Amino acid sequence: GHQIVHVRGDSETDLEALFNAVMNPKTANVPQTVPMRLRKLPDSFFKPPE
Amino acid sequence: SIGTTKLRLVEFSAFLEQQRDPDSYNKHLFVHIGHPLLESVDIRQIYDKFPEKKGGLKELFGKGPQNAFFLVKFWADLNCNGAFYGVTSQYESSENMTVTCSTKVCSFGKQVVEKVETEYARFENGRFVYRINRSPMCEYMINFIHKLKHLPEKYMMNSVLENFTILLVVTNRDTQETLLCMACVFEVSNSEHGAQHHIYRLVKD
Ligand SMILES: O=C(NCc1ccc(Oc2ccccc2)cc1)c1cnc2ccccn12
Ligand SMILES: [Cl-]
Repeated sequence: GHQIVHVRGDSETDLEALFNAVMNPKTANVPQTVPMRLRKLPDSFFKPPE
Repeated sequence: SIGTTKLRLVEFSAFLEQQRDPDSYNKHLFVHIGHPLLESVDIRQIYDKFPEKKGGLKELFGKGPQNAFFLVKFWADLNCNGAFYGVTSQYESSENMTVTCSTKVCSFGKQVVEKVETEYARFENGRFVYRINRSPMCEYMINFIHKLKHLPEKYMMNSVLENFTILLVVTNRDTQETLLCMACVFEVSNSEHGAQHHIYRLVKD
């Protein structure tokens, strides 16, 4: 059936910022956080199933 | 598996369909589920990656039920060349309900898009089945995949996906009770067998 979607007004800008954070780290003023690899997560979180 | 005695996730897939001509059809899966004891993750380690305002992950986890909370780690298959980008999911319940599926696309832990789909039970094989077939992907997700595939190396894509999360909440429309919540985290797959995944139970401590 039909679906209802609530998109943000600055979607295009937010998507470009999501990439520009990695493309220009000293340039993009994006929020900083602990890298996933350095967090207390199970060893299996980064070793994909074989 | 992902599920409580009230609702169970049977199948999930995010795909790209391509029809070169009326005689040729192609379908590529980026991620899939459904094609013994789950490892646990302290939910406090991921709260910052998901919305935390009125109706956020911490709020929903506190209200509960806490067994409905799962964290899914995906290794998305991006090895792919008219097109349709869609999502197919299927839930199962013993009781007849009207479910509401909220899918929040999150960037830096903040909601950017919200797909909301009300689904109804169809009694198949002794139980109630809620199926969402070929749900169109939003323009944010389509352009995101296009921009991810455009990066020259895989390590770069994993770095961008580091601030990209999806929060899926399935709720009893009448009761407003959380039936199932899946917090999704992504990496790019680097395997010959393609898309892989790991599922964890989200716990308080
Ligand atoms: O997550 C869900 N839909 C959003 C979505 C969109 C695109 C996508 O493809 C990607 C390709 C490359 C990189 C990243 C994503 C994956 C998921 C969803 C809906 N129902 C469920 C049920 C269980 C688990 C998840 N869901
Ligand atoms: Cl979507």
